[PDB]
Amino acid sequence: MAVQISKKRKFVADGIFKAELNEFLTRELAEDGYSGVEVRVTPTRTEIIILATRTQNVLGEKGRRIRELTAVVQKRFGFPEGSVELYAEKVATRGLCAIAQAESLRYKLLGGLAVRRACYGVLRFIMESGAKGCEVVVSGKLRGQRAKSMKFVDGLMIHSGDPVNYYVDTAVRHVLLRQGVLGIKVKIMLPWDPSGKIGPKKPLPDHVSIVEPKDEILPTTPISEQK
Amino acid sequence: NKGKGGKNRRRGKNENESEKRELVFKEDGQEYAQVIKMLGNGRLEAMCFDGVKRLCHIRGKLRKKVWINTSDIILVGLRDYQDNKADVILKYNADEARSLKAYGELPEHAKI
Amino acid sequence: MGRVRTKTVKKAARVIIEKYYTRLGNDFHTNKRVCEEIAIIPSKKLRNKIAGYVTHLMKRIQRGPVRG
RNA sequence: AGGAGUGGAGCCUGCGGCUUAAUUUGACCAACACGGGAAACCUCACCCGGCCCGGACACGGACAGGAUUGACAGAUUGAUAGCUCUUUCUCGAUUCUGUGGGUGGUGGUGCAUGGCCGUUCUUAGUUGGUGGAGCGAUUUGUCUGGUUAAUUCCGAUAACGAACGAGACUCUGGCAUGCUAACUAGUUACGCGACCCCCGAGCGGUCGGCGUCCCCCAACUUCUUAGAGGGACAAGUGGCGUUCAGCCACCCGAGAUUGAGCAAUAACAGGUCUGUGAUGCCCUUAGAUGUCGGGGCUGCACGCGCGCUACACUGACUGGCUCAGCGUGUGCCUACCCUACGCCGGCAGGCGCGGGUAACCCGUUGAACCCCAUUCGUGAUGGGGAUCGGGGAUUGCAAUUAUUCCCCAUGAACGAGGAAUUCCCAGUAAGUGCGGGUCAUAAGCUUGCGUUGAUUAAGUCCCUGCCCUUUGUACACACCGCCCG
RNA sequence: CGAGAUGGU
Repeated sequence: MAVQISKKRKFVADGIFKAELNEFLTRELAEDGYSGVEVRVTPTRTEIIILATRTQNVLGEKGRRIRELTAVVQKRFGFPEGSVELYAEKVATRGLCAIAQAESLRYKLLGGLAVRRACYGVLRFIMESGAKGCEVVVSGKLRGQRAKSMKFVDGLMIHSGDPVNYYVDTAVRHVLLRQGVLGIKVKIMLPWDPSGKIGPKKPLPDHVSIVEPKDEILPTTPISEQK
Repeated sequence: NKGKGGKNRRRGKNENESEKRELVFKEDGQEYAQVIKMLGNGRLEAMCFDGVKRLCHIRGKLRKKVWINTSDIILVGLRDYQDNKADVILKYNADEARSLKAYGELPEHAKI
Repeated sequence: MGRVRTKTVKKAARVIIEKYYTRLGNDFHTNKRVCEEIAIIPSKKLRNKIAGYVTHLMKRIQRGPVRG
């Protein structure tokens, strides 16, 4: 770069890069249980951290797939030789991640399991994992040539105002069967977690809580106490 | 596109009597006819151009779709028995009826 | 217009008075400071509304019983 | 109650009908300046012609005196397409050929589907668990009354305890001489320094006036930027309220309704396959429904929709003076950006030479209406500027069916608009100009910003509709229903 | 107490 690009173009181009990388990884690592990518920079080096539920499938027999993925990321995005490193990392609390639950429901349907038996199968596992509530939806040609939908729901679920940006986790997916495409949508509502990264640290806007009064003595008589 | 009736009932699929309306001629067992009178009950009186008048009936596929009228031009299927009676197969627009007469397909009797 | 107070305000004010009656008084600006240290309230605008109805209830309790 | 209108005129632009080789097509409150749809080519799907394989792979055949590839010249052709015909060089196992099978498609079905969006519907609405009532569909909770913008509160009570919507929440506007602290932001002051004026107590001065004239190794944060905190609660006083929940006026105060975003359950045969490597089934597949050349999308007796300019004197024309805010900027394949200053030309425009990847350069963004002086004189007039002749620049591979721009000339209808009908309550309506999108060339559209700034209301259910309850029914395809001679 | 019929998608 013989003269540097302006800050408006620089900040937009850095966002366009993260979007294409997330699409490539989404469709390479679908059955291997992918759920997100994180990227960080240091002098002469870029480190990419990748989250999945079955990390040994991301590596392969002696690390083959990490070496193949390092090669194609470098080849496509134009990094110089050896400046790119890929690290696989294991997903914590996989029942509270909406993308891993949308993909496992997609592969469970694609194997020929019945729709209600599959949908109550994930609805139980999300609520046993410690969510405050959830909503699962499937739609398309469910049983016959005319389209239908099903809602499955449990616990609490908010729809309006700013808290939706940090208390609700969501995913949408497609599955192709011999008669055409079905849609899947998954929503999960997170628990409040003061510190520990199960959920958000910020409380709900209308949850006031009062501290309890303690240990007073009702009677008194006048006395003095020297040190 | 343009409606030409007026009602609540947008509940159907649109008629699209357009584009590849490929021109249809007779096979064996068929005739061209002009409507003379319309009766009740989905039946009509029609004259074909070789001069045998018949009582005629709307096929179940054309009900409440292809509205027939007096002096209109139609394609009719004959019966191998009961020669006084027949059934409607098609209606020709005034744009198609002139093309039939331009191909010499109709005697100089039909009105357009 | 409309100045009616919702159940989130009216319930929090009653629970404060049941526990801390001996701290409270008629001055809004002192009640507003007490309610900030005895409770976790997410918004400054909600804290002002709670201390307002607490100040209204103290002036009622000085005359006779309040059923709740 | 009123304001500005629209419907009448000329022109722009979307739709139907007609015309045509083709004038590609979706859509009929909730279609019609809408598909971000401003088509010269491309886009491009339509119409007239011509090259090409970009037909994987499998099996069989043909084949190293050879499977196959490419081409000069003449004829041919819109054509410098070796397309094809005559001729005779060239390449080297990569192809060719028959059968099977694939592959592509702005082809068909939105009435086969996913995703997204619109609408019912801007209002206050919706639902389990355990208990009570009915053989049952169902019901109560979810209410007689008062109160609120609100299924918002009070209270009542065969129900008790909860969930979503509402509200809270997020962004934004108006206040801080208090905090943090600035050569990519300023002020004040002086060591002072410089130009101009004597108008000034008084000189041509220490001292006065004027400055985007210039240094500070002066002091500072009022004006600009932007981080943290503060502030408003129906909190205070007087009335009215089953004296509760609330409602009205007033003091003090920057301020006692700022404006947007997000939004439930259940639906619609609503729109979209022409946004997609989202997609089932059907069609087509070498004389192709997968690339180049030319034409069309603009065609004009006629009906309709959203708009621009006007009918003048509360004006038009010619000079002079003086004030904004929001933004964008060297294109990463893809090859283009925003402009000061000097010179040539009436103008559009041309040449030279610098700054800017931006609180740094265009830039103190010298904006329009408005303001001050002049000319015209109630005349289709010096109002209005449609229609049309001749000449000159700029973009581009190409401007004719006129791309856009400049100049002289020509000088239509129109004198405040029939029956009808739209939007609007305060920095609002209306007037007035400037940025962004689309862009090689270019707004009469749309999405934002500032500037000048009113009249009329503080209400009602009459007209068109929405919410809740009681009531009647021969309706459930649900009054655009059903039905008799 | 004016006049207020009818219904392809």
